[PDB]
Amino acid sequence: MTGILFSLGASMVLGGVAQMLAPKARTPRIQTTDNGKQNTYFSSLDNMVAQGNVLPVLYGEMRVGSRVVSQEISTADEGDGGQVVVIGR
Amino acid sequence: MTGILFSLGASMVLGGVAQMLAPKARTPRIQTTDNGKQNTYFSSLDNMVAQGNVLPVLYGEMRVGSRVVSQEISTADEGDGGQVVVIGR
Amino acid sequence: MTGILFSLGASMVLGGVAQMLAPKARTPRIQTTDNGKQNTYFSSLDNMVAQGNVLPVLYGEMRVGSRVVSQEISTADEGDGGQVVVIGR
Amino acid sequence: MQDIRQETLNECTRAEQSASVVLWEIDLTEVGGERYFFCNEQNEKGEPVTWQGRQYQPYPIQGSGFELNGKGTSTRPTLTVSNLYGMVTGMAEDMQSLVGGTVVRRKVYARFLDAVNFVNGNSYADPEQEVISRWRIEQCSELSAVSASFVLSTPTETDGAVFPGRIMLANTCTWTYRGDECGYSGPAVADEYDQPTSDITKDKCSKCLSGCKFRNNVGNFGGFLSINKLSQ
Amino acid sequence: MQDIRQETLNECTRAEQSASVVLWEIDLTEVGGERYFFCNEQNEKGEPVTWQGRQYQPYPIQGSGFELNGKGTSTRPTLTVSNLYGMVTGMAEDMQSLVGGTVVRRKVYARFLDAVNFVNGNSYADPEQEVISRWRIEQCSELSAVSASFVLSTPTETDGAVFPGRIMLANTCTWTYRGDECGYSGPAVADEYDQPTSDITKDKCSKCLSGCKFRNNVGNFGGFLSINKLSQ
Amino acid sequence: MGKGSSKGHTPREAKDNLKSTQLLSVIDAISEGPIEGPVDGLKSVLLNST
Amino acid sequence: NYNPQTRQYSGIWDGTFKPAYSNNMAWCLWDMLTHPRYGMGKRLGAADVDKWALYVIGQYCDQSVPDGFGGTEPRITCNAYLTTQRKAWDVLSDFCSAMRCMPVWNGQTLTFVQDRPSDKTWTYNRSNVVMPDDGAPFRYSFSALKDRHNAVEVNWIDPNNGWETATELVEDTQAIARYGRNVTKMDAFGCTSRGQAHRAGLWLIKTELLETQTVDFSVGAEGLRHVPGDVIEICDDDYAGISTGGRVLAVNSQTRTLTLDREITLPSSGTALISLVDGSGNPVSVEVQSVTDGVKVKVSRVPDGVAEYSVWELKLPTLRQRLFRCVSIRENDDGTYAITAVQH
Amino acid sequence: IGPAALKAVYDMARKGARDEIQTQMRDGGLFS
Amino acid sequence: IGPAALKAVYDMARKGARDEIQTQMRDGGLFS
Amino acid sequence: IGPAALKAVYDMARKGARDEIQTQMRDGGLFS
Ligand code: SF4
Ligand code: SF4
Repeated sequence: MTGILFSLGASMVLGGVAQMLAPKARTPRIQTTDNGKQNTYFSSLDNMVAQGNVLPVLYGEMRVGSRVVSQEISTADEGDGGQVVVIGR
Repeated sequence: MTGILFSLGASMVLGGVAQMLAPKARTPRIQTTDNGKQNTYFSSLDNMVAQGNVLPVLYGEMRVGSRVVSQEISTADEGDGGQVVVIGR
Repeated sequence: MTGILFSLGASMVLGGVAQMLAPKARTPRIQTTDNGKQNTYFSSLDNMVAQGNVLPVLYGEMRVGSRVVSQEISTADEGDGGQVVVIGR
Repeated sequence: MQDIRQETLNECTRAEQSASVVLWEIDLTEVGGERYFFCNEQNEKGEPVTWQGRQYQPYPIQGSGFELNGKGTSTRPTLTVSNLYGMVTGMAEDMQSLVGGTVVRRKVYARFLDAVNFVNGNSYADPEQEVISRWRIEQCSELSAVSASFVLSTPTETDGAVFPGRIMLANTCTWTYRGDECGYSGPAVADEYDQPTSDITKDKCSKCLSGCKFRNNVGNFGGFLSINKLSQ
Repeated sequence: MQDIRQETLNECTRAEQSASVVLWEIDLTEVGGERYFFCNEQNEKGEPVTWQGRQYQPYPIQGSGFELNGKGTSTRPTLTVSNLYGMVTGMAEDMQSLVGGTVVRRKVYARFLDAVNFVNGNSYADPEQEVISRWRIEQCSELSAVSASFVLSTPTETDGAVFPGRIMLANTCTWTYRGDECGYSGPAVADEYDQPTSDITKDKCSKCLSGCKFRNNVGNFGGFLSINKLSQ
Repeated sequence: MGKGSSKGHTPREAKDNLKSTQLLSVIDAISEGPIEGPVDGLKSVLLNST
Repeated sequence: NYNPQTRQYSGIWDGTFKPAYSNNMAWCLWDMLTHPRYGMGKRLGAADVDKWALYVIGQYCDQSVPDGFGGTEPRITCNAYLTTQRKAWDVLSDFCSAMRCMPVWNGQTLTFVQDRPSDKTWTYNRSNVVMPDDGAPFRYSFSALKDRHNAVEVNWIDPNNGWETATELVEDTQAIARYGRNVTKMDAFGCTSRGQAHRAGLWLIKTELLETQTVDFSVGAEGLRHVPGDVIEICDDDYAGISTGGRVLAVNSQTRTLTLDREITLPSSGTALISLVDGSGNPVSVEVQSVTDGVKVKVSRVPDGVAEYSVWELKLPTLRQRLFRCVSIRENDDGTYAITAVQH
Repeated sequence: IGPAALKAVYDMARKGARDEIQTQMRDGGLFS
Repeated sequence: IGPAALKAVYDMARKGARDEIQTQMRDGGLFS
Repeated sequence: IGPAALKAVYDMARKGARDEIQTQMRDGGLFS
């Protein structure tokens, strides 16, 4: 039930007036593999691996590239779904 | 030859009880170039450059890929090592 | 107008004698994408993207790769600049 | 070594010395105010202290924490001055917190002080003996009814500076208007919203391609057009 | 649990005990000096304390901060010894700041101390009872006319070490000359600048390919040649 | 050549048949201030590594 | 005056500049600090940086030093292509790390203090410095075991083997036998020559092997003269064990005898010189000839106006000077200055 | 002067710790 | 009250420093 | 004993904070 009480104004303002009214947004770290391509934390346009990674969340209209769950190559069936199928010329 | 003695228990358990009985393992930093591929500090399967890097150590059975000391392309000799050499059909 | 004055020698020397006479040079962070290829902060040999990046400064004789401002492919004109032009054999 | 005069060194050497006086001068010319002179004491005759012809005024002011070290961070000395009568408030509301002005500090032994101060005069008066150092106000850490405290800094500080400093942008010009690099000098043409105007007071470039085309100065455009096609 | 002898434990559990004596030995054999023995007090007869046959010398020495904790950083105890008469200065100019030498600390109850110390003798004398710990001097935090202060450390410290520690270099050999891996044992051939010589005192390898060719020992070259072609 | 500005070219071999050729047009921003220039004319310009 | 091609200076500089291309590192740093459109010209004027220290640093950078292959090359030359955007402090401490100068703000201008041999400035004995309540005027501290580096790997780009970076190993075999091995990694800034990288590593190894001591003391009312970079000599009686400093109690011009504060003994087979402070204020060395009762001496000549209670030093030929280099001068409220130094 | 002195010294120590961390974070310090 | 007060204040200062560093380590602090 | 004690305690707290940070920097500490 004792102590000394200090003034926080000079300590709070030390960063900037803006951070007192609203936090600051984060910027991804820079990698030189991109040849200067700049990234952001809320967009991804390429297909990523699946295991060990989180399932993303999309909040608005945007172009998306999504984690791959399956991928295969096989020979295609000749029938197109109709009763009549014609092979060759 | 004087001072104040403090209690460390509440300070030591601030991380966790597990860290008080055994240290924690280290995880490599995440790089977006891998498309979500996850790395570990005790495996590498690809051939790396040599100069300025350390000679690795292998401690158990594992698949390895190792730093290249030499690499060249040249025309091959016709002789297979035996006395008999047959060229062409 | 009061206080305690300390000795800084033991605190200064803690890093090293060299750091007291000259600052230390910086080393770029390591990325595993390079396969152990090592980088420096004063050389760059490849062509990087332009937007959002700074215009570099060159201080001495060196091989340079530079940010691209334009790049296109078109069909070349037959005229070589002189009055006489011959097309075909 | 600072090139201190010989008489000052001889005074420093002696066993019994005269008073040491620090003469503060706060310069607000760059910001837009007048230069203010202060000193901590009055002279022997109960008048403002006269050094050369300046006649520094008596006012409670103290500066502490000065240092000469390059190993770690910058120095950041501290200066405290009282505003019981509201002078510092008047300067701070008007000249925007006294941020950016210069503070100059002189240390002169009382032996060389001007002959006007002493009632019997001074036979050793010599106006060339002083030690000068310049700083720049950085912040006003506190302002109250009792006192006001500033934190000084070196004129050459590297806190917010990045070296290359010039960005290659696709649609925005980085030059300063009518500057050396833009190289435009002519009649007022347009507003900052690309609206036609002729008054010289409200002529500002919008840093856009249309704003530059108003001047027919497309040649000196700061930005590099059509980069965003390649970066994509 | 340490393998403490039964008599020491019996002395520990008693209600009224004898004095606890700490005996300091500073070992400078590895550095190249002689070993020094110190103790904080004289015996009851005004002579140096005799434990076994060592006869530790009286000298004001104290060490504080010892601990047994592996959770955080290393221990780093502190040892303070006075040099009013300039002993520590003499040891430090000569043996390069006493950095790297060993310190061994023994705690022995005065009950088991040797019979030479006490004027009436000791019937319980037993030279086997002691508790020993070893440290290595790390730094000399201060050295003045009044006192000298060291900081000890554990012999097994991991501050400047990296595990693999063997660099593949294209043009330089990393082995030690005439070492186990270099495997050269023969007449002096060359100097450290690849100049011919025959004196055994100034025979040094330049760690270069020519320096190795002087020995006709190219087979055991530490470095790997022509790597920089691939790295390029 | 000159310091402020320069130009160079290596002649193109004549074609035989009636075929068109592509053309790549690239601009690179090397450095900021007044720089002295190439060290050896066109030999200081390297495409791929040639 | 500078001639970039031949790296030669014509005469005395007059403070004016001319435009030319040069590899000199000092003028690259000057261009970094004071260029308006891309550098730091708007914050930092041309008057704040002292062009006079950069002149002598540039002279030191252009001297001819042997390379390994048998030719001669300048010590330091700036070859850099700065592409990424970094903090100004990082670039400044990468420019000042190659030429080994510490940027310290003098009272009026930003000055650069380089590490080159220099002569002494002032001598501080046990009577000039403040005595704390502890009783120790000087407090010496040393470097740590693991802070004395022995092996350094330096990166530099290779013009010959393709401009990819290549590393060089610098080692000290004798030091490793004593302090073990302490390994460090380092980058050489603006380096395209093997000799420069090797010298950059050798400087660290040698400066951490040779200079391992620091001192801290307080000097009152006469510290106005000192700025960081000054080289001073310390004459500690307790350290040496023999009386080397004091103050003069009385001077006799006609007999040329000085009565000293404490007794001294002349060395055998040598000449001892006693430093004195002249009436003008500059040190004047005079050769000792005899001591009568230990207190009195008989100098060859008595400098003009040697007042009572003035510092005197005895300079024996046997003893070696103990120089130091200031790194900080903390002004104090009592009117004293705290001075910190590192061995030179 | 009793435990109140200890509490006051603890508060002053915490304030000094925050000030020192913020001082070190700027250019040239340990954290930069 | 002599050097003992200085030593006690130094120990309390070190404890406060550790506590402040651990406090700033968690989410929202300087070190986060 | 007046504000002078507070100022001295502040100086000692700052010194302790610097020492604690340098201690924590090395291997095994929070900052490592
Ligand atoms: S847009 Fe054109 S007129 Fe406007 S500032 Fe840029 S160069 Fe000057
Ligand atoms: S270069 Fe050859 S002789 Fe020299 S140390 Fe290496 S292996 Fe031994």
